Amino acid sequence: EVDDSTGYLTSDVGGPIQDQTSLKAGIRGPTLLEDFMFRQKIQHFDHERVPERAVHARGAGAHGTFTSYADWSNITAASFLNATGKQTPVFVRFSTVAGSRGSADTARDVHGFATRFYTDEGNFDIVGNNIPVFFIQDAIQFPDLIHSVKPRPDNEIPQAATAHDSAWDFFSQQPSTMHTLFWAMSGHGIPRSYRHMDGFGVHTFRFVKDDGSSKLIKWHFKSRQGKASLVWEEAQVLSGKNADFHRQDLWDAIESGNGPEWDVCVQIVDESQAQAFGFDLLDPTKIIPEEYAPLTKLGLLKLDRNPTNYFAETEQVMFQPGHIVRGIDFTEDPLLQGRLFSYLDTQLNRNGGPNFEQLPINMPRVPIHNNNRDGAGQMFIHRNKYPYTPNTLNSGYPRQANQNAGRGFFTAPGRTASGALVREVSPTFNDHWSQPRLFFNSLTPVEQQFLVNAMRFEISLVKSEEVKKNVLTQLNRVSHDVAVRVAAAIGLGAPDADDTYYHNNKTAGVSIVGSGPLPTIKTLRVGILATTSESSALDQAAQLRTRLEKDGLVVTVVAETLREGVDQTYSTADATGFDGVVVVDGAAALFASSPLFPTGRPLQIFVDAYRWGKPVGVCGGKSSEVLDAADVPEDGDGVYSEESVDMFVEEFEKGLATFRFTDRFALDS
Amino acid sequence: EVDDSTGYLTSDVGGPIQDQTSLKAGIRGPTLLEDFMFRQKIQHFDHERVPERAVHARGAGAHGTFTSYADWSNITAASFLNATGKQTPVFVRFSTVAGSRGSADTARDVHGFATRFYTDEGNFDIVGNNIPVFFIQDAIQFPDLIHSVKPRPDNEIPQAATAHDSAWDFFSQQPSTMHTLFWAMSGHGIPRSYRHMDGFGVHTFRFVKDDGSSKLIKWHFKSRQGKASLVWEEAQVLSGKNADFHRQDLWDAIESGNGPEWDVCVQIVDESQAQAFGFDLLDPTKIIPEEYAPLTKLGLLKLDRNPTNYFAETEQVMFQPGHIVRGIDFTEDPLLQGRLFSYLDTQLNRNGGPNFEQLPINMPRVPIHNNNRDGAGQMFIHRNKYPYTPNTLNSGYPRQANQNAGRGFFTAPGRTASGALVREVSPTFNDHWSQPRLFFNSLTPVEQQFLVNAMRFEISLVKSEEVKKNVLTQLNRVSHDVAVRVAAAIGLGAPDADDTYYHNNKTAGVSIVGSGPLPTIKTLRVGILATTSESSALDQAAQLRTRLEKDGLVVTVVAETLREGVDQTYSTADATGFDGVVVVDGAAALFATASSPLFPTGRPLQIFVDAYRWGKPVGVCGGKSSEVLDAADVPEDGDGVYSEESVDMFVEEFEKGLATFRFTDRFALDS
Amino acid sequence: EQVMFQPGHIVRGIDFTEDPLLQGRLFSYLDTQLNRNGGPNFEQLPINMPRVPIHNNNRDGAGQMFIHRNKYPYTPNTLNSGYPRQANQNAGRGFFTAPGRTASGALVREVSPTFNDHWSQPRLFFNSLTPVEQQFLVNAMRFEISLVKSEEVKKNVLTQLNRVSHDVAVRVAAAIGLGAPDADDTYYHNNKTAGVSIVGSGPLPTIKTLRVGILATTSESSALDQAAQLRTRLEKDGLVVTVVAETLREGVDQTYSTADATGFDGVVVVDGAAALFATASSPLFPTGRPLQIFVDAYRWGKPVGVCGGKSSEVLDAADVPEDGDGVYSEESVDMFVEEFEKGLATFRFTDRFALD
Ligand code: HDD
Ligand code: HDD
Ligand SMILES: *[C@@H]1O[C@H](CO)[C@@H](O[C@@H]2O[C@H](CO)[C@@H](O)[C@H](O)[C@H]2NC(C)=O)[C@H](O)[C@H]1NC(C)=O
Ligand SMILES: *[C@@H]1O[C@H](CO)[C@@H](O[C@@H]2O[C@H](CO)[C@@H](O)[C@H](O)[C@H]2NC(C)=O)[C@H](O)[C@H]1NC(C)=O
Ligand SMILES: *[C@@H]1O[C@H](CO)[C@@H](O[C@@H]2O[C@H](CO)[C@@H](O)[C@H](O)[C@H]2NC(C)=O)[C@H](O)[C@H]1NC(C)=O
Ligand SMILES: *[C@@H]1O[C@H](CO)[C@@H](O[C@@H]2O[C@H](CO)[C@@H](O)[C@H](O)[C@H]2NC(C)=O)[C@H](O)[C@H]1NC(C)=O
Ligand SMILES: *[C@@H]1O[C@H](CO)[C@@H](O[C@@H]2O[C@H](CO)[C@@H](O)[C@H](O)[C@H]2NC(C)=O)[C@H](O)[C@H]1NC(C)=O
Ligand SMILES: *[C@@H]1O[C@H](CO)[C@@H](O)[C@H](O)[C@H]1NC(C)=O
Ligand SMILES: [Ca+2]
Repeated sequence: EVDDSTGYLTSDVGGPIQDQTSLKAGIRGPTLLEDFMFRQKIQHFDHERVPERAVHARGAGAHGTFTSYADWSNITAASFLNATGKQTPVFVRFSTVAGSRGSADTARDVHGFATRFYTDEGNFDIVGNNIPVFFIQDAIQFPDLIHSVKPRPDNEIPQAATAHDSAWDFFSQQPSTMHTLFWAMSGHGIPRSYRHMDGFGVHTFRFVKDDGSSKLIKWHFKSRQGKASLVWEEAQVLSGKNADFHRQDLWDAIESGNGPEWDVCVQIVDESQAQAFGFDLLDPTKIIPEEYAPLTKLGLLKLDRNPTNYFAETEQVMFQPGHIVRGIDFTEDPLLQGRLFSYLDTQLNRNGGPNFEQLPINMPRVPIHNNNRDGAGQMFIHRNKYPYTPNTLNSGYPRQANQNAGRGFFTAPGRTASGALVREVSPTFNDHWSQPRLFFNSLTPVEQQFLVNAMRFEISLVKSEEVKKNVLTQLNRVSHDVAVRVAAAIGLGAPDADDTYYHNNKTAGVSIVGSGPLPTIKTLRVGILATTSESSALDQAAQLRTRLEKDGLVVTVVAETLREGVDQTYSTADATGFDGVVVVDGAAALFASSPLFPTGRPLQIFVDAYRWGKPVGVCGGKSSEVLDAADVPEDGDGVYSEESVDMFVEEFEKGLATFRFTDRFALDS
Repeated sequence: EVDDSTGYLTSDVGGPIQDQTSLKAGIRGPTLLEDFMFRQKIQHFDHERVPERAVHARGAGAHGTFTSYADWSNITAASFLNATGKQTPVFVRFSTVAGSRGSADTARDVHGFATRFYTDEGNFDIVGNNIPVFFIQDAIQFPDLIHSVKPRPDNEIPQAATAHDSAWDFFSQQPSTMHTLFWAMSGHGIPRSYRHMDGFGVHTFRFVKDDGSSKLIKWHFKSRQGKASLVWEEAQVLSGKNADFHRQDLWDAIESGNGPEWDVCVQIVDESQAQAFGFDLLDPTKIIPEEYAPLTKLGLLKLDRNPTNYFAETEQVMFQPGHIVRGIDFTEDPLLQGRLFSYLDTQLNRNGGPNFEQLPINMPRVPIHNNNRDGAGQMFIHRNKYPYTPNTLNSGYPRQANQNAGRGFFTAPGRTASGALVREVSPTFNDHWSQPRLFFNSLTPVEQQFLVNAMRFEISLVKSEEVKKNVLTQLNRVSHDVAVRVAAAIGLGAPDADDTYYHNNKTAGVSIVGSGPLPTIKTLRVGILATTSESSALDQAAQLRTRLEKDGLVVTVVAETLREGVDQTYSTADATGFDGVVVVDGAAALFATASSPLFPTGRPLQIFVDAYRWGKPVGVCGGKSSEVLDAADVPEDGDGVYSEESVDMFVEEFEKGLATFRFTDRFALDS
Repeated sequence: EQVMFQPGHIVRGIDFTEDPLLQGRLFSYLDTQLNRNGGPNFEQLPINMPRVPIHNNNRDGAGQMFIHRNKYPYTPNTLNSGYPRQANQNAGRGFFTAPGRTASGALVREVSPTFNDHWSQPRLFFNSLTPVEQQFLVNAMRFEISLVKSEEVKKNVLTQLNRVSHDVAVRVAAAIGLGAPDADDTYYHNNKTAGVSIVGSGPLPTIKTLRVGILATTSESSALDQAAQLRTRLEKDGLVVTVVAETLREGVDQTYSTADATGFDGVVVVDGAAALFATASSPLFPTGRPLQIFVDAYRWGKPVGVCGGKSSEVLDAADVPEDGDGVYSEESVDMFVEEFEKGLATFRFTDRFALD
């Protein structure tokens, strides 16, 4: 870390200098080439940018730690997992997928959840998503997926969105994508925060024990903050009002001592069970339903420290699935296999040089011993002048590490191969439709409506008639009902039911809206709509504040202008900034124009909050009546009307836990 | 151009190949290192991105042409300007300033307007903004301005916005910024499209004649589509609903044969007049008011062709003020001076190598003769095997070009220097406040309110009390009234009036809302809110369509679901998508506690009410039209509100509202 | 400088094998061009471009020189009618892996036992060289091993050499003053193979472009006339001729100052220059240079000769044996060339090199 809280400005080589005026040939003359102060400064500036990540360009990171719950030697040789209470430092970066680095956090997308464990046996990365399955079955297809999903190559439109022809052309032609597509079209596409989503490794990996035996595994990072998601119409506004929402949220949660947590869990099954669940475990488009393999809690992951310099830490972190440790191994998942190549190659693009692992954020916490040399930006000075193997002149050091010496990584010895070299897809990968259906069946009826609505939204933006038809064809193979309801919005006849893959199986744990109340409401945001006219209004506010802040909530008092007790103005305020909204009684005048905010804003905030399914309430005497003026039903679920401050809070806090009031949304017929 | 409409897939060296399945050791086996089809394709993918521009990362471009109105030999030796009707190909890129790639078009920012003329005497670049003055007086300060304005370096927040502590800390400590700050806080910060804004060179340059004499100049690109801007509350929504608004607009205008146009104009003054206007002309924080130097129309710029590949053309274009031609020269503007270094250096970052001028979009349209050799990505094979001067072995070729031979570029010979080498600011640069005031005085009273409101918005998001006070201090030096009104929103006492720079001077042409109606309404967007219940509703729509489309407008018919005659659904619709909004009579049911599973609650009315509140021409067309408005709470008699039965008379009335564009009577003023 | 080769640059008709060296190469040559070119579009350099059209979905990258018309660069698409099409064995003449190729067993980081004989083939190679060639090889090894500072390393080198040939180990060990270890005959044998010998591959099939230096002088007017006549003959047979003298002038290509034996395949002294080869010095070239060139040429095994009357005697002064193989003594210009040209074809006269 470099401290600049005191001292005189120096060049990068420590020579004291100024940087405020150019060296000129006369007070009104031209600038001089010999002005080294100018050029060193501007050169640095001109070269500040690096290429954004090819995918997941928009994201944010935090430091934390992982704690093991046990000695897991019975399932894996992995050292960071070899003792109860063992702590390993971590760094995590969350992201969206499609958008470039300045795009909104709250676009509809799949989300990245990438974790580095700086273990005492090397860095170990789990590079996953908030959705357990992926669009495609072979890495070689990744540029096709990503080209079709990103903006059109002629005009670069649209940013951060699947709502255009190419995306759906691809989805409709590459049916493997149905499963992920359904997830992304659910609320999983628009989480309330990084903290309210899970992480998944997606691929099956292997645990490997010192004796050489292997089990097949799936990583799950379960959120201890519960699952929550925005509603579309809300997300769209939020993208404009606050592109930085998710990163703001994570930053704040950590500043206030509410670091988010996850249980790091696995599903463990046998090599013999590769095809025992009615799909191939090498297929990254499938889940093992919890019904057939329960989760084992391995340890706790917690984030509790923000970075100091975003660029130096978050922007420069370079994850790789290739960062593997003794005790884990890969599987023959053709998607995973390709990823191994990509992540090592791409860092050359980003770093401009081969020494990227020497950046502080990428360095390990243990010594490095190898014969890698030179390259641009070489930061070490190697003492071993015989960097070859085998050597005698350095006494055969460094020594080869493997299964039986030096705790080397080793491939699971059980793994075997047979048959011809082929560029052909396994027939076992052919069912693209059942699991999407399983997924859809497992959502609450409102969740289903939302998903249909998300699909109606996007497909209606697809200009091409032929593509729309091909979309309906694919959707229909998952559910006729879905096809029918989606088709209705774009004015086409859904094709005739095809029941090859229809079924009524459900799975637990994939639903957001059906996952019951939040286990905590700490850090949720409450907006209090007040006024500077009635002296009573601000007193009501102040009292609500003390009560609510006591329960870990984040409170904002809104008024026409700022002053003691007021956090922000009606001008800068919006419903998307709050998880629940409270009008204090004394502000009724405002809800029934001003040069200090746009017309109708105070009521707009409240009405929006209500329509998006948020806990809304009026606190005070004439509360009975402020609602009929607002057109909000007094008896309605999650609408709160009370005089007793202590009782209002108590009631409201139950609404914040329910989080979304789903009775306010129309269903199909 | 590379065609891929037919054929089999090939590697980059032309070997026919496949790219859909990896090569595996057995059908359920691991992928093989020897799979070159895989690796070549993924390597390419892994290396697609290049660093975004250090500033102006978010932008869009188009191809067009420039036509000269005359032989301008009397003022400049510049060849692209030497004949009536002379045609030079151009490429233009517009942009914001602070946002990264992917940030919304409709953030509040200064805007870039960068023009390449591919002249028959070399490439000539005018790299300017939609605002005629800049924040700072010395290029060496650029990183300070930019650091403070971009996201905070600890958490990278907020994207594309000056609404945070550091920016205002900077503005308040660096008063030179007041002028540009006022412009950015006006509607100039949020133009309706790239087409509805002007371009300015900002700096004073020199025109130079073959005899060696020079005049001082200022470039102005005046928009033939007129000036128009969004209102804040609308821009915020738009940023979410359509980050791509400006680029979609420009793309569309060009596809439909409505290429935007600008008059390329200059102010021309004498070297003797450097300090004759009460400010130094080397100061990029000042304008020459039109009152003291009228504009001369030099020629016409028109954009009429979209690029084929965005990355290859728009992303790769690399502008440079250093791209100068015979007939123009620089001035000692310490901001311009530094720019010269930066734009050449930064392309190394962006291109990763020194041969960036060899990219098709950066190539000139004339031959190249010099001794530059090698470098990564060298695309030429040079025949001259004696690339030094002086040589005899290539008969002294290429020959030196200068004033008197080969039509060489040459520095204005009049230019002189004297005094000491100094890192000192000229005292003539010291008035940071008069011109901002001049600018403010020149805006309509509503425009002034909007500007106060923009400042109220931002300053209220500045967390630090001290910084807020210093902002008020600076604002006060421009106008006590402004300070008072702004201070009111953040609950502080404006400091006591300081009249050193107060005055009542006005200047013409800087006002948007006061620039009268638009000269054309072609390409403006009209949304027609209909329904699929009443068969009458869609028929009303269809008839409005034929009538409105005939006048060059872009028409969207909105209903619950899609079908013949319906362009989009209520679900995907929003007021920000339209310049005016029309409800057809037969849809009254939808605007009256009714809900649908096909769109969010209250959407149809929300669109209309939004349109009205943002100052747009709104109307109901049909019989019961009188009554649909009272339900909507929109005043029937109000300016730009339209109520008629006669389709022909409705259009005629509505089209007048579109030209007025914004109805300013709906916005509250201070007291 | 910019040409960038790749074994991955393969065509329909050829395929790789499971050679663990070849396999790795495939990765390395694609990766390294990123280093050299600084960017992913190296195949767009003129020298690396193919002569046929390119159809694929690769896009962007720094230094992108194309402007692609296909705005749907993904597969599968319908929006560009499923183009470009997949090419394979049965369509579009696609590359394809040999279908016979199969795999079996475990994933292993182990060396095949079939790779374990490191010594027979070197021996085969050595046995197939002429005895002088063998001496030269021993001598190269003597040269290098004696520059190896470490005693232990020298011993380990002898160990390995010995396993190929005890003779070789003994001869090499002689120069570095160590005892070769005891014969180990596991891989010894007397098999020979054809075509791996240079010195034993008989005369050259052509002598066109070989370089002949003619050592003359500007004192005797006769010397330059002899030269000029040798030139016309020799140049007629496609040789490249350099006439060397003290200074330049018409008919002289280079000076003794800039001249050296390494610059010539054979060397001829014209009779009229005898004075130069006999304690005589000049400020125009270093002491002894003219003779040094000749003596060097002879000692390196090159065809050397004197052309003229007093040719019999210039050699005894030079200490070059008149009767020696590839030494040429004649008065008749036509018969000198004819004899010399045979020496040029033999190229190296191996009888001048001592054996063990
Ligand atoms: C072979 C191509 C390829 C394929 C099939 C995938 N990825 Fe990837 N991924 C990349 C190639 C890639 C990359 C282009 O190499 C990136 C971009 C920046 C980087 O360092 O790696 C990357 C970025 C990246 C990031 C951002 C890391 C960060 O925050 O810096 C995450 C979280 C993932 N990926 C996760 C996945 C998951 C869960 C996949 C499905 C199993 C997946 N990727 C398939
Ligand atoms: C000393 C540094 C410096 C200063 C004082 C300025 N600029 Fe700049 N500008 C750059 C350094 C720079 C740059 C970093 O070199 C850029 C970024 C990307 C590029 O190629 O050049 C650039 C980009 C850039 C672009 C984008 C062109 C495109 O679309 O590719 C425009 C329109 C401008 N500038 C205009 C201006 C104006 C009107 C200025 C005030 C008079 C100005 N710049 C001051
Ligand atoms: C591997 O060892 C761990 C270490 O205790 C086992 O975890 C415990 O399992 C028993 C049930 O078998 C429970 O009563 C404990 O509460 C578990 N503790 C924890 C922290 O999980 C684990 O079961 C063993 N697994 C196998 C496959 O042998
Ligand atoms: C858990 O973690 C580390 C894995 O390296 C182990 O501690 C190491 O143990 C070996 C002894 O075999 C030492 O040579 C290393 O130097 C130790 N390293 C550190 C960092 O302490 C430990 O053995 C493992 N525990 C179990 C129960 O397997
Ligand atoms: C729906 O659920 C049933 C019940 O588990 C599944 O049928 C079983 O599948 C497993 C795995 O293939 C088999 O071992 C059993 O023989 C089946 N059991 C019974 C009781 O029928 C079925 O596979 C599921 N279908 C889908 C499409 O998910
Ligand atoms: C430079 O020459 C041009 C060439 O015509 C002059 O422009 C015209 O000026 C005349 C006479 O005042 C006007 O009637 C026209 O409006 C101009 N024509 C066009 C097409 O612009 C210009 O005035 C000359 N300027 C100077 C300083 O000599
Ligand atoms: C306008 O500019 C063009 C470009 O310089 C001039 O045409 C050139 O004239 C020179 C002679 O001075 C010729 O050698 C070139 O062949 C011409 N260039 C081209 C591209 O054709 C033209 O003469 C200029 N007109 C005036 C009035 O100066
Ligand atoms: C204001 O305008 C008048 C007339 O243009 C001019 O004389 C005066 O100097 C101006 N003063 C300032 C401060 O702009
Ligand atoms: Ca580079």
